[PDB]
Amino acid sequence: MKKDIHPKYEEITASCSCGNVMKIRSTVGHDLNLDVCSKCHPFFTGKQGRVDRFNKRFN
Amino acid sequence: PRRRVIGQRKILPDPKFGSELLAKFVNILMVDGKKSTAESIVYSALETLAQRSGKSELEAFEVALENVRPTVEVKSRRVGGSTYQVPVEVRPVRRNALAMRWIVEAARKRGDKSMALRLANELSDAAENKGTAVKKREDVHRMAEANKAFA
Amino acid sequence: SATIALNKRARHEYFIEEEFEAGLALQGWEVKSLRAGKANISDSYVLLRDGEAFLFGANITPMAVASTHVVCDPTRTRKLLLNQRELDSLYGRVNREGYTVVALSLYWKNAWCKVKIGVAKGKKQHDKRSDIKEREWQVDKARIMKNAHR
Amino acid sequence: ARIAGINIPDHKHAVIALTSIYGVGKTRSKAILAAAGIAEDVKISELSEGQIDTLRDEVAKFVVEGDLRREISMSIKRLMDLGCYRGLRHRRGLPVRGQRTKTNARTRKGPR
Amino acid sequence: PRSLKKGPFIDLHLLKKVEKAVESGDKKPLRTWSRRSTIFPNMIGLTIAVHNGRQHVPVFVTDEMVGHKLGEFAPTRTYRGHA
RNA sequence: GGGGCUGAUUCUGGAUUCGACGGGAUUUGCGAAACCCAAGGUGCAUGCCGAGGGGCGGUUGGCCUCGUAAAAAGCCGCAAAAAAUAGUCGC
RNA sequence: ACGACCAGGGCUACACACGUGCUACAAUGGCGCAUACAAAGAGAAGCGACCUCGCGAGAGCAAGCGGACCUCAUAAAGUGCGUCGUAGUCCGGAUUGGAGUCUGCAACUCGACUCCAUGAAGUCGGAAUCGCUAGUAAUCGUGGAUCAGAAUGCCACGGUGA
Ligand SMILES: [Mg+2]
Ligand SMILES: [Mg+2]
Ligand SMILES: [Mg+2]
Ligand SMILES: [Mg+2]
Ligand SMILES: [Mg+2]
Ligand SMILES: [Mg+2]
Ligand SMILES: [Mg+2]
Ligand SMILES: [Mg+2]
Ligand SMILES: [Mg+2]
Ligand SMILES: [Mg+2]
Ligand SMILES: [Mg+2]
Ligand SMILES: [Mg+2]
Ligand SMILES: [Mg+2]
Ligand SMILES: [Mg+2]
Ligand SMILES: [Mg+2]
Ligand SMILES: [Mg+2]
Ligand SMILES: [Zn+2]
Repeated sequence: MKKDIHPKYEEITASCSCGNVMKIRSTVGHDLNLDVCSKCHPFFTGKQGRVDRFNKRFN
Repeated sequence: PRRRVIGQRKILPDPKFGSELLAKFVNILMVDGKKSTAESIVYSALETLAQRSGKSELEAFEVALENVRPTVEVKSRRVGGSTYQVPVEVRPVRRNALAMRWIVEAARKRGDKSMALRLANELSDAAENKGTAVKKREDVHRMAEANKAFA
Repeated sequence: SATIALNKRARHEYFIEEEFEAGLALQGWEVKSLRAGKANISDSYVLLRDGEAFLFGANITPMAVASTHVVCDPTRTRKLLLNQRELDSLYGRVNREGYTVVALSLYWKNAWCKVKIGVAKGKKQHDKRSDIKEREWQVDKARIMKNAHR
Repeated sequence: ARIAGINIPDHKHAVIALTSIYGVGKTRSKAILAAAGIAEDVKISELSEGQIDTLRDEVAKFVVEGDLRREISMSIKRLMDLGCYRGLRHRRGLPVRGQRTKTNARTRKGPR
Repeated sequence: PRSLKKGPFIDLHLLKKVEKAVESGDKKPLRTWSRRSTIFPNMIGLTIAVHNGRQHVPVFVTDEMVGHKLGEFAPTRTYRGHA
């Protein structure tokens, strides 16, 4: 790389609510607290009449 | 009017000071026919002014209302047909009758958290001939000095 | 090298209430009439039709540069236009009684040809009294200058 | 005070400070925060952090800020299925609550 | 809507033919003029042709329609659009 | 008849009539003509024979219907002149 | 048959304009809950004192007055002090969302009425400017009318009140 015009690029932590934590290289400095990870990506993991309510609510 | 000239009905006073001026002042300080907390606003302004300028109410209120009085004042009569704003005299009834209104036209502009809190300052202003009611008096006396020759 | 046109013989005739500043759509062979100063806005009143306003009757004359031959017509139902939030309510104003809306001036601002718009009232009219208030104001102020000074 | 992260002007009562929080307002929140232990007239002043955070499940047992906008979005999606009177008046550009639209409907129809 | 303790209102002999429709399950489009009732729970997926003033409009019933009425399905507001 | 001048206040240059109109792009939702499979719902069913239709006629050679042979449809012509405010006035 | 009967629909249509008016744009104040205080009428194919389930709209079975007697029904604006305390906001309540009640052969077109959540413009309005001389104008209800059901209307009465 060139020595001058690229910012400071170090590894920061990243924890998510799927159990899969990863620490990788970014630009900020603090823990990028993740929303959703690639396994908990709801592809095969999320998508994996009220007649009875009519009789439920009254008869 | 035309047929029967009428003289006004007499004056019934207000509780704290019995003052026939301030009883007519609670009526211009009355909106929607409610005297009730309107006079609480009156006695709130009377709490603030008669502590931020010394003397007891029944005289010390009168200083700013003396100072915002008019000497000559303008109206329209179409002396031409344009806006030749004709200056004219005033009866001493109408003197105070619009002098108090020049206080309430400033009361409709202040900005505290309560309108009873709002009126702490206008009479202590116009005692020193400052404020906004004296800006109204300065406007009408400016127009009086402007259109003086129209007699 | 032409200046601002006019059709002044309407303003002291109708009633003018609220004013709007239209555009046009010139339709193929007849624009340099306005560029030279040849015009006729005589009895030009916008008949509102189909939500799509037209000028009719106006004899914008053909030029002589463009051969006078395969030119368009002097009179044509020329499709006027104007912004939707300004157009889409005036139907309720104009569609009631013996009202039309007229043209006023084929002027041009912003290097661009225009036409003005204003709602009108009627002609079956004793159209006297505000041509009477002028001589019941001028003579009155002369009389009262005479009275106040003299 | 603090529910579902969406922060607010803090020095209000929580029961109406959660009115940017789409889901709790002037009546329901009077019981919602009373389940935590603070009533509906007291602000955030001298209110401890634990006494704030005892509500993060009590609201979550009901409809929360991120919940209600999506709830009425998916519910108007479901009610936009068929094509009844509420299948053409919700799409032509009219109100649906059954009122005169020959005058004064411009809340739905458009600012004049 | 209506108060919910009622038990909603349909025609008597057309309820009899709803019971004939549960008895049969046949697939005939019948010319039909009823509009003042609800798409019931037990009238799943049989097609008829309902009154709308002058023509006759087909409607297909749905088991997701047990709260509405059967009178919105016939627009008698003569509307082709504005202009 | 040849020759010159004039062809948008840009005249070697770059439209912003913000101006509802015709054509194109983006955001958008559920109907099959914007799209598809037979499991989640379901019975005497599909089609080729053959046959028929709003005081009256027509079209997709065809839209509702019919089983050893005949009764019922959305839109178009004959017709409610379906000009509503009519163009600027008095008769 | 320009006659008469029957099932629904429509008069409430929609980008408009023209009116008649009401709660709004706030701090006299919506906000707290009991509290200082009345008139006027109306009710038996109806009005309804109860108890309780109803803090939500209603009520099941039912007690009384054909009414100076049972009612509609305790006035709100008046007051104790404090909150959103000058914010498009706890203003301000409309487009919506499900959830519930009523009367009614039948509340979708086409009814109010309710739960709870929601919060679009609006910040004293250019010109045509209109009403009013004292209990007047502004401002707060309460009842009758048609009516199974419902009035920001029209009909009256009562407080404050320039
Ligand atoms: Mg809320
Ligand atoms: Mg609430
Ligand atoms: Mg009928
Ligand atoms: Mg009508
Ligand atoms: Mg009237
Ligand atoms: Mg009654
Ligand atoms: Mg109870
Ligand atoms: Mg109170
Ligand atoms: Mg306070
Ligand atoms: Mg509000
Ligand atoms: Mg709610
Ligand atoms: Mg707004
Ligand atoms: Mg404001
Ligand atoms: Mg009089
Ligand atoms: Mg009736
Ligand atoms: Mg009644
Ligand atoms: Zn994921």
